[PDB]
Amino acid sequence: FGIDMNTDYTLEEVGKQFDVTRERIRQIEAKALRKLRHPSRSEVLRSFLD
Amino acid sequence: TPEEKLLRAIFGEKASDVKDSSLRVPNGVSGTVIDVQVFTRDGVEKDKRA
Amino acid sequence: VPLDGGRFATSDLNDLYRRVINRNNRLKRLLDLAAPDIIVRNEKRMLQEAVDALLDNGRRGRAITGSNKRPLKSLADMIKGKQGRFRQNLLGKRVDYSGRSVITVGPYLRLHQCGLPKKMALELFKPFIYGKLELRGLATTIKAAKKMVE
Amino acid sequence: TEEFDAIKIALASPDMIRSWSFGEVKKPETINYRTFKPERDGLFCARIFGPVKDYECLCGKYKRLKHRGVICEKCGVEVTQTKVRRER
Amino acid sequence: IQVMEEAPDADDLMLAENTADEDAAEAAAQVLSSVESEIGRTTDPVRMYMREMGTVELLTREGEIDIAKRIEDGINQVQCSVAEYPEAITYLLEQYDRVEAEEARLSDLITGFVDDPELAREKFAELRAQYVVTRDTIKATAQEEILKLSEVFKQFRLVPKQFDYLVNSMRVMMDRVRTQERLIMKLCVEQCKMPKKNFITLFTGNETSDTWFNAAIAMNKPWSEKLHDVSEEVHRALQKLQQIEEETGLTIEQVKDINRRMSIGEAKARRAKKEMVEANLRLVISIAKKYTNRGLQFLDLIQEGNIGLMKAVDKFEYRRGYKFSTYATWWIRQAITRSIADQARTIRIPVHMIETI
DNA sequence: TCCTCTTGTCAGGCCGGAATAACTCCCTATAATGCG
DNA sequence: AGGGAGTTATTCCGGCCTGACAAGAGGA
Ligand SMILES: [Zn+2]
Repeated sequence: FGIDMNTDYTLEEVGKQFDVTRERIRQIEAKALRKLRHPSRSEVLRSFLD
Repeated sequence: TPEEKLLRAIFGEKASDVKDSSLRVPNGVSGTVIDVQVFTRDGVEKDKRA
Repeated sequence: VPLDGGRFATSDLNDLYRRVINRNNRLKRLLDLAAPDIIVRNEKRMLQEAVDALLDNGRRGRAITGSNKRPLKSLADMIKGKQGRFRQNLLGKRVDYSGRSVITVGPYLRLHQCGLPKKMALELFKPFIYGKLELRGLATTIKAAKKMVE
Repeated sequence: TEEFDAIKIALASPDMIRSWSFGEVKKPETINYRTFKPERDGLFCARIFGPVKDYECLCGKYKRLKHRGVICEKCGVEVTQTKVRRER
Repeated sequence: IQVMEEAPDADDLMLAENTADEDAAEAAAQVLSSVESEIGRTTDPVRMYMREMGTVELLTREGEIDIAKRIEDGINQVQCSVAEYPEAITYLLEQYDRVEAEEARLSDLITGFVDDPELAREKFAELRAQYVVTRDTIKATAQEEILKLSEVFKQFRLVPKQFDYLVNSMRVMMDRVRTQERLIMKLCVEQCKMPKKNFITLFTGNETSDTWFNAAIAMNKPWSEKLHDVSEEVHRALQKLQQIEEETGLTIEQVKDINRRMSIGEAKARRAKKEMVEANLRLVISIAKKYTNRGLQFLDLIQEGNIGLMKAVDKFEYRRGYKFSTYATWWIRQAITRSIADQARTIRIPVHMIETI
């Protein structure tokens, strides 16, 4: 995404900047998303929903 | 803006394409609905209440 | 700007500019055609008319609008008002955080205070309320503070 | 915002008038009446005055904020804040 | 002052506004002069234009046919003048072949001759033959044969655009000739200090041969000796002019003849059209009165009518035997309608939609 | 046992023909002629 | 008094092309 930076880079370009460009990076994105689903981390944004 | 996209991803926030306009009662007015009238133009499909 | 319902509203400058540009373009074409002097001269008169109406309308034949009878408001008129600056001078720049209501006696008051209705104070001081509500943490974010005031 | 003083008044020379202006308005048209997008290069013109809607060009090629100084090759409108349309 | 309806009074306040209107009293002088001359202060453009048209009286019927003959005569004069230099038929045949070779279209070059595609093809065959024979026969006789080729070429009528393009190609070649000659005589008279009377005597007549060149250098003047400092440039311009006349080929006096006759013909035709338009301005305004109230100004309408009248005049044919006014009416009304339709609405609307509304 | 790496098929953006709008060249032939 | 033939632009349906998401198996 673009959080704190200009244009957002897609999977392949982000992997290039890590030099590891493959399914593992999207899987890392998905694991972060899933683990952040759990409340106490989400409660602040859970209420922050509108 | 990006962070909203992040939040939409996280919580599963399916964006509804329709804005709200409904006629709410003015501030500080309280009474009984005494009557209702409905004016539909010829052609359009009247609704149950009409 | 579009009025609701399809109808449009525009300032008179749009019309004045249209007239200026139209006469200018027609003069260009008349020049390219090598028309007789009389017609080019009439066109130069028309352009003078249009420009001088545009800058300050009212020192000539008062060029009215299409079918609306009131003289169109030119730049000079837009600047000059009563007194002069309409919005810069009286009156008078509407302001936020203001309220008004009917006055009542209230003898029990001390000399240096005044009775102010609750709901006016809530409306005025909304943002102060939000700040204090969030400082104590009673509300997670500003949206919940608004809901809590509602 | 500058901290200024001394406001100077003088007759505008033709080269200064050219200096402030960003483009020439050749046709008197205002808007397309069917699709209310502005006409080029009419009294209301996006390539001269500014983009109608924030950070999105006229023809709709560029809509991301990541583009801000690019000037769409089809429509010569730069992608920037709509507020600029109040000062050009 | 600003007195009210019928001069009331109260109100000790008229001196603040009396002071609020300044010492500088030119006005006093202005009013005095103006109201002491009784020159009609006709500010409204309507009146002044009304007078301007009022000056030109009504050019009756037979005057109109007269000026139509003069217009035709001017156009024919310029057409003959074009016929007379061997670089105009080259491009003709080039675009005729373009059309025939199928690199162009049969309706892009001609719109009917004067006294069928078969006939055009054969006349251009015989034109090619006569042209090539008269070019070979260049070495008196060649001038007479060029005259005869031009007399056969009179037959042709070119599409208006082509007539404009040919007058423009000949205009630009004459532009090169005139600019080269002017710059050569400028450099000479101004840098070589060439006395302008002897300039006339020796330089005038040819402007192409070196006889005046070598007589001036033989004239032993000190600027004549500097003449070599820029002899390369000057003599190169003289040579280039000579080559231009080698593709002209005839001489250096018939260029003069042709340009002067074209100017004369054009001026005649222009003056005749001028006559017609000022005579029919009243007609234009008469037709204008109908459309005044479609949210356009009066004078814009009369101007659109003037443009329509110019076009009508330019396209009018008297030989049809009908009066001019009736024919011009059609173009004046069409033009007025088109302009009112187009410049009327703020959000301009196509003309068919206006007609449907 | 838990965490990580692999093959494959759907989805969304893009280009070609088509079809409804617009803009210019044909517009014309009894005569009509100052007016706001 | 608006009739039009021809042309180009612009939206729209039909079809091509590259990212992205799912399910399982293998390694530390
Ligand atoms: Zn664009």
